[PDB]
Amino acid sequence: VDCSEYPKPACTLEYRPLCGSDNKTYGNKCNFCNAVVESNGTLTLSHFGKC
Ligand SMILES: [Cl-]
Repeated sequence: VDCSEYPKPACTLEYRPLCGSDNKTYGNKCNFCNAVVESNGTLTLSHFGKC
C-alpha cells in the first residue's frame, strides 16, 4: 500500500484494522504506515482486516 504521506505525527481514532507482516493488527492505515517508516521499510501489509 502507498505510505507516501507518512510518517504523520498523530493518527486518528478511526478503527480500520490491517494486518502487518509482523502479525500485529494495526488500528488503521496511519498507524500501519508510521510503523512501516519506523521499520525502515521491513514491515509490509499482509492483508486488510484483523490478523
Ligand atoms: Cl469482527
